[PDB]
Amino acid sequence: IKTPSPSYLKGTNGHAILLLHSFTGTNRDVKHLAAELNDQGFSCYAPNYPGHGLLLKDFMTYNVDDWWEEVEKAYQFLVNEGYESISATGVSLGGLMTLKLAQHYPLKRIAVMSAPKEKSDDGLIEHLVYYSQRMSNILNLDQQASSAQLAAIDDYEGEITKFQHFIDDIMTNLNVIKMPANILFGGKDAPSYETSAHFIYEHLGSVDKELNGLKDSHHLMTHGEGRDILEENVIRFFNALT
Ligand SMILES: [Cl-]
Ligand SMILES: [Mg+2]
Ligand SMILES: [Mg+2]
Repeated sequence: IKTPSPSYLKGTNGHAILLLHSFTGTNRDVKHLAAELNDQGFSCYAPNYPGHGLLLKDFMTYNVDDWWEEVEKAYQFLVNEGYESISATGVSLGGLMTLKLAQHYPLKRIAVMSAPKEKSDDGLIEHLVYYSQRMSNILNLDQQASSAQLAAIDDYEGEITKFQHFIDDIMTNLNVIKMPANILFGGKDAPSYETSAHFIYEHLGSVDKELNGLKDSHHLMTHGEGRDILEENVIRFFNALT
């Protein structure tokens, strides 16, 4: 049980793309999309947020400051490798990280999948419970081990509040994002993600921006139904760099 190492695909076209994963996910959320972009010539870097991949109690000793710091380090890695063209994409939390990156750095373009404009305490807790349940079954943890992981959720309340403020701060400042942008959501995701996507699209400062609601995509747009259409759309968007 460990947090995965980052995934760096070297390409040939001189353009680099950061790919950022979901809350409680890992970079396996973006593996296929990264590889497909690299097959088109891009360099791709998919970091893993600290804490992710660990059992729930350990996971909850990291927070949004740690996850953002890793994103900053990933961007700096690409700068230090010599890339002059750096772009970003991500799903859910990774979409939020992409927007925050765009507020900090001269990204060439961004593609944001399934970003929320707010999250409730109950919604975040439910995601932690699902993560803990899935981890325990994969690891075949016994009754007592699995039960203790869920016991620790109450002490994460302050970090949930921090996560909510992190979202709010990004959403308040979308007007500062001005590079070309592609905002995507899935028609088989909850309605709130369509509402969120419209809000994000409308508040971006970018002159060149598009909104794509893909009817057969689910929340994790990179996986499952609709994936070929999602990838075609995202790859076409980044191919405008070439
Ligand atoms: Cl999220
Ligand atoms: Mg292919
Ligand atoms: Mg609609």
